[PDB]
Amino acid sequence: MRLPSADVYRFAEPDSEENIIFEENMQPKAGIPIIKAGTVIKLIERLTYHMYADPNFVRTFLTTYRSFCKPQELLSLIIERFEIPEPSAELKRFRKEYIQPVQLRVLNVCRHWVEHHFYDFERDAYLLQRMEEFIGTVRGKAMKKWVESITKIIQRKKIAFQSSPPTVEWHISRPGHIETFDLLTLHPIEIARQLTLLESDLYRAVQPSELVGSVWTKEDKEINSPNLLKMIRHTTNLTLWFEKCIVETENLEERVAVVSRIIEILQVFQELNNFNGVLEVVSAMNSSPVYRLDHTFEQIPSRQKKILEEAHELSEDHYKKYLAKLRSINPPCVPFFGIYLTNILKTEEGNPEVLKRHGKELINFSKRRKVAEITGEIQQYQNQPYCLRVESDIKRFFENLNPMGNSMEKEFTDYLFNKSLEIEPRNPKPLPRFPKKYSYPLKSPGVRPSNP
Amino acid sequence: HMTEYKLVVVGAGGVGKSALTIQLIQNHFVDEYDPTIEDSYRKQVVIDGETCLLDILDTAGQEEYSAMRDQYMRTGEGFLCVFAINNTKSFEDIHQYREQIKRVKDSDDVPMVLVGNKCDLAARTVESRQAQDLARSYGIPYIETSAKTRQGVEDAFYTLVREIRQH
Ligand SMILES: COc1ccc(S(=O)(=O)Nc2nccs2)cc1
Repeated sequence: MRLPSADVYRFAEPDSEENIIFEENMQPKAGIPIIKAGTVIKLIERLTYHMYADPNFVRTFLTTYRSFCKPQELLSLIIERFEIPEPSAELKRFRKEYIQPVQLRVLNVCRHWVEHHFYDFERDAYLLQRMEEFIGTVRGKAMKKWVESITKIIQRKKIAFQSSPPTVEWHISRPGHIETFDLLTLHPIEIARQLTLLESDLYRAVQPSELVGSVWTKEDKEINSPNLLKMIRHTTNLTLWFEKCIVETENLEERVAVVSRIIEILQVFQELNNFNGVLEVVSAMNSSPVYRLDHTFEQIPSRQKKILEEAHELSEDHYKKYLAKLRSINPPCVPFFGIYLTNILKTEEGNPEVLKRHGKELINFSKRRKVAEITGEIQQYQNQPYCLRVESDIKRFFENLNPMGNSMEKEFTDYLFNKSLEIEPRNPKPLPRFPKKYSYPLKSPGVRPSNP
Repeated sequence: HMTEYKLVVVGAGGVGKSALTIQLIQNHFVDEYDPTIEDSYRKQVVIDGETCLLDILDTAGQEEYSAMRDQYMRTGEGFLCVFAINNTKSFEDIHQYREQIKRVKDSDDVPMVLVGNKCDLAARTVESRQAQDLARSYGIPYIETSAKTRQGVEDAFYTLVREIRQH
């Protein structure tokens, strides 16, 4: 085929080690080469390639491009790519085999951009002005169908299914009596279900815009990662609430009941595949104030000690068992996000933004593919909801937990540890006795549902 | 069985602490990294002629999970307390990181090393003397490292392995 010069159309420049390099493997389901690195022009040529469509590359590119190219600069390149100059029998082939496919591909990119990364347009209303402009100028019977589609999505974006779930379980607290709700008064099955529902919505609300570019670690983390941060803060508040429940229960018999109830909640989190909930309990148990309460743990049934020991092993050997158990299960589940955060950060920190070949800078795409592989792994567990009925009063109770109160982390942390030393002094100080504080019975109703 | 040392990197976030362990684990002319694979946190090394395995835990990115520190921290034999020489807050945070490590290990003598990392050509706001003074007050070594050039990294880790051995 014969194409115009680089002085009129930049995308016509042929492939070379100076502008594009590949990985030695091919896309498994597509047979398409895997780009390792390339220039922004060559990466945009492959994004809108004439010979074949490359969906994975479109999804990877649109998710991770903002590090190497600005949204307003990308629109201009995909507009420039569409505006093809001509270089009979030769012309009829070029129009059909290179102009029509390349144009169709930029329109597909535009549709993907608008459908899945609309945030770009919500943050730059001129970007949306130019998109609607460009789209308006596009003419052809072939185009009309995709131009109609893009417009229908923009307008939608501007506007902004199961069997019966189980019966909500109750223990001492009766429905409507929020005033009496606490760890031991609510049913442990319902505590775990209601926390799982909360934690599942928190997990499903996290977007790749909050992760790509390691933006949750930067100075504007509160602006760019609000949902991730609410999610981590909920987790932290639950661990702190479990530690507080334990160490503020000074009577050893009552405290043993508290820890046993928390292990019962952990068991139900295991049953529900709530790995975030599982580690909230493990973290609370392995905290400095709790880990040292030997008199409390001596009185805990071996079955519960073993349940806790198995949950802890998930974390061991750099989350080896956790990672296997997650691979072995299917949705719904609430994964532990921390691993994904460390893997995105280390991928971004441990790889160069650019590779140099014959003294020319190539953008390192592989680094972006690896980040995009993790964001996809996050998204694969965000689609499936749980078949559990919400209980609005138990939900609000957990949404409003504030164990720290008005204290700072250190001030609270020290208080928790001092309480731990108070209730179980350091050896050889003998064990003091403390008065009971619960006027209701401590026997658990169990983790097996009372109703079929 | 060769000796396996469980090392824990601790420090403020948002200041390139991850570079330290990455540069250790990856080869001196290999700038590629996949945090997914096992080889990415275990390294065989020869220190003072005696071969050993270094198992490094760096939870870079999980700073907001503050209630998980105690757990992550209790797994370590020795600790690298990292700060950035262009960030005073990260230096001011070392006092509490160290107080936490001591509380978790239930010991005043924990193999520990203070690391001052230079992550960019930004202005140094922490003078080596401030840091050397602080390390002396705590009674631990001080190592400065460069993320750009790999200068100091090996000394930072080997000094900790020496601190564990001499404990
Ligand atoms: C060998 O170290 C451990 C083995 C098991 C556990 S654990 O039982 O999973 N966690 C505990 N937290 C408090 C008391 S017991 C913790 C540590």
